[PDB]
Amino acid sequence: QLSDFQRNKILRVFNTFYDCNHDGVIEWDDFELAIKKICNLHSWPTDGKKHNEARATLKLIWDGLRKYADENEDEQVTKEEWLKMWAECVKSVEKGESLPEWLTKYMNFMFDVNDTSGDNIIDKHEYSTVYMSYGIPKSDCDAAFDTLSDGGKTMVTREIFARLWTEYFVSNDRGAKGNHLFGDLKL
Ligand SMILES: [Ca+2]
Ligand SMILES: [Ca+2]
Ligand SMILES: [Ca+2]
Repeated sequence: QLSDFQRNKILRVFNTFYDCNHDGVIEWDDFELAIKKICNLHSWPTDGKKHNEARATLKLIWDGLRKYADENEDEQVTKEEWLKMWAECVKSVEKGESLPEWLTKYMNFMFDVNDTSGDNIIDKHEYSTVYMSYGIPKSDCDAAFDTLSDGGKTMVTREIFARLWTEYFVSNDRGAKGNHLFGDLKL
């Protein structure tokens, strides 16, 4: 099974990042709210291009996640269904396999949502602008970002972000840089 460390990293992403309306389950409703929060954050127009593409990509993510995790087909994913699914993805990745396509889509969507300047690099102000809207404090965004970029030695490109992403969800190493991808963790 998942270690405490892995389980707790996985539950945080559930509670802090996927369950937008904080009712304790993930549903299409949570994706609709995520889109409005991003529109408000970055001032995107409703039914404009950015808005429409985000909606189309989020449907595909929700569809993948529902197919993977929604055991009882009630169109809602509970924390139990999430962890049940995650325990398999982690073993799966450990046996040389990919992470699910919906999860890779969500990783690329988030990189895009961070990199507002479109230069293929997340900078520290862009990183804190997104993560703060999820309730991550400024000091924990800056500490995470110092770790993720090696104190500015490493440019946090799409590919670097991708590798750090996989590390967050699957690593049981308390030293892995990707542990901090969603805000500084005290370990
Ligand atoms: Ca919810
Ligand atoms: Ca369900
Ligand atoms: Ca940028």
